[PDB]
Amino acid sequence: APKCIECHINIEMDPVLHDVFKLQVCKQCSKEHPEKYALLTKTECKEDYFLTDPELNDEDLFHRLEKPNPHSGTFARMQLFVRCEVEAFAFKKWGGEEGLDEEWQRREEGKAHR
Amino acid sequence: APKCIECHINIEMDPVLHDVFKLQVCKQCSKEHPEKYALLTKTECKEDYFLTDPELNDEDLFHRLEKPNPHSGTFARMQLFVRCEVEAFAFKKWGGEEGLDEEWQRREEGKAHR
DNA sequence: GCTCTACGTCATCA
DNA sequence: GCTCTACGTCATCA
Ligand SMILES: [Zn+2]
Ligand SMILES: [Zn+2]
Repeated sequence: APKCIECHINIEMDPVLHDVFKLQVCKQCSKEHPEKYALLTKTECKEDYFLTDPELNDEDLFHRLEKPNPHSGTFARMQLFVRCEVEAFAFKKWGGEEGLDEEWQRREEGKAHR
Repeated sequence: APKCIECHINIEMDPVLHDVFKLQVCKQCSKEHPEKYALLTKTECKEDYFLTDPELNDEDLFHRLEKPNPHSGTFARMQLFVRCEVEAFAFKKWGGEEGLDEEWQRREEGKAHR
């Protein structure tokens, strides 16, 4: 009777988190902890975490869910990533939340003087 | 008995020009007219004619000969292109020889000031 | 006189 | 709050 790792109560896991992201997390807990379980588009991963296309395109590094592009079925598929994996990678790359914020400040300056 | 299109005499065609570039040209005529038949590396194509990697990577646009990279067999293969095909594409792209030199003149400032 | 592309950005088009 | 890549550069690393 395997239980959700957040609540330890539910036995029915969120189908995407479980099947695509290998996380034994129920839907309710996923909505309760978006800090860990929210899905981010490829574009949002680049904005929020400063990850690059080669990193996000690496099939071996992140699990990901693809959907039809909401703008047209003929455009490139939308790619969804789970915040806990992307963040963990980004913390490693930039040095914790501190390093990430520092990079953000640096980026903000290049924005100001341009 | 088919003849070289430059001399109208030789029947033995240069093996590369014939087999890879589909040009019925003898080796001797090829050295007598480098303006048309000299082989240019991918890097030289970019320097000389300002073609881009997507143009030069298009399997459908240019014939090409590949060789082992002379720096190391483990590096990416050297790619050779025949001057008459690359020049002809470039004259379309930039508008003849004189559009090409205009672009040459233009770029000479971008690195002169920089 | 060798080739690939990320770099740090972004528009555009898809 | 969509994605891919050309931008023209070029330095590295292959
Ligand atoms: Zn739960
Ligand atoms: Zn000849």
